[PDB]
Amino acid sequence: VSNPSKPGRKTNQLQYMQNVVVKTLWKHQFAWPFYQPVDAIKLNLPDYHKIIKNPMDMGTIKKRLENNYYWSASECMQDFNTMFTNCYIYNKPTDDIVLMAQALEKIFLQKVAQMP
Amino acid sequence: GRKTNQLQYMQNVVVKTLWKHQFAWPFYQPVDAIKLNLPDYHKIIKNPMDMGTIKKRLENNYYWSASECMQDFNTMFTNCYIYNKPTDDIVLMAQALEKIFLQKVAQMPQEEVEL
Amino acid sequence: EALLLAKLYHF
Repeated sequence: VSNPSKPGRKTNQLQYMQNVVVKTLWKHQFAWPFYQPVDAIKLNLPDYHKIIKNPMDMGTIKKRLENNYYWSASECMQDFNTMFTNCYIYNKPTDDIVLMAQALEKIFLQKVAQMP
Repeated sequence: GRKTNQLQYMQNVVVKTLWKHQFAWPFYQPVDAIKLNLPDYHKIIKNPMDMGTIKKRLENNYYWSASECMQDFNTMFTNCYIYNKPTDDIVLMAQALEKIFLQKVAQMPQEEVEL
Repeated sequence: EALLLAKLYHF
């Protein structure tokens, strides 16, 4: 046997992140502000890249999963926490988008608890 | 400006119902074309209108007739259809609200009498 | 407000 290769596969935790955690969040009513990277020019957002130096969004997390960018579920959880905290840092605490982020994070934390 | 049975209906039934709808919020206040980065908005929309302005006009007895209030709704909805693409999300929101608008207006009292 | 509108973001 010259080449004992086998097809690339995700871990059970990474498969869970994709088919359960992200699927559930993407379907949530308040997830749509998090589908794409923040466009600070289009959205007229002062100082966004000055304050938020590691941008993250669910579209990027989704695609990193579908393109096998991740090698461990912990990296995917870190991207999710970066997404939520960026939104908490930049916006005012009473802003709707923060309450939306908080609602998604609760479901995220609840789903990660259910994980193997 | 007057208080009428029909304008009372527009304030206490039509606006009340529409304001609570899940898709009503983009219509709560005038479009701020500078803040939202829509630099062509006022070259395309000559007569802005929004449901917050309608609500205040009802509250300040601005209208002489519910006919004028309904025109304001028509202006708000058709401004949205003109400015935006037929597949934009805000257009589907406007269509949902206009559908409820139509069902409430159908039950408006047919004769307008001043209070 | 504005940011969600952009409407959500700008309240």
